[PDB]
Amino acid sequence: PQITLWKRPLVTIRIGGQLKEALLDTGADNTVLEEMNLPGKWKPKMIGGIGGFIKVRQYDQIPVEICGHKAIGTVLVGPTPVNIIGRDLLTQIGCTLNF
Amino acid sequence: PQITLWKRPLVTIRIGGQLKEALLDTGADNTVLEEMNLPGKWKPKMIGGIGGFIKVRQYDQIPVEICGHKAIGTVLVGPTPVNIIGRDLLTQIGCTLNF
Ligand SMILES: CC(C)CN(C[C@@H](O)[C@H](Cc1ccccc1)NC(=O)O[C@H]1CO[C@H]2OCC[C@H]21)S(=O)(=O)c1ccc(N)cc1
Repeated sequence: PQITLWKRPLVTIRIGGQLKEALLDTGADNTVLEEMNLPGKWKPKMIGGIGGFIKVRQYDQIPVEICGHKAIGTVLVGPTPVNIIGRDLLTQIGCTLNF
Repeated sequence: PQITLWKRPLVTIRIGGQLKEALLDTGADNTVLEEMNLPGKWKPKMIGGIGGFIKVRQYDQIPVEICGHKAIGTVLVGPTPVNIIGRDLLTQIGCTLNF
């Protein structure tokens, strides 16, 4: 699809049977999701945003379905203001900026 | 143009004859630029993301050129680590997300 930006680019994602709302975020290198349980091993990591650094749990090779499009990659889970889909997964689904 | 997300979507902008590199950022509601001393009046605001909030100044109607496309709007200015072009100005230059 083509998505204009007069509103926030919020889409429904599927991740582990759960349906969540997430923001398509071309400004994020990495996908970061709000607090949730995911299966498998994870590693403690840190990531920085506009306001400073946070602690996150890194889960590897997690599938997310983003508007019908499949992605599988590394996901970070921690105190983000909203679920954000970054460039890591936006590239997987074929996403570009056009003007 | 069509802009890939393999790398950070950095483009050249011009504001008051300052040429800067800025991020085309669909996750950002509003444009925020690195600290600079613009003329004119402003209001103080706070914006939040990963790590929490920072304090910024919102200036009134400034022309900004983004890859040769004219925009004009309020802009936020403060201690952001990167220049960020938000939806407020992405809509003005005809930017969409496509996949
Ligand atoms: C978290 C979003 C909902 C909002 N952010 C825009 C976002 O694109 C920032 C924009 C950004 C980009 C770089 C540095 C700081 C902020 N990205 C970001 O925090 O991504 C993080 C996850 O991947 C990592 O790669 C980039 C930083 C990490 S924000 O920077 O906090 C922000 C909030 C409000 C406005 N008006 C403008 C920007």
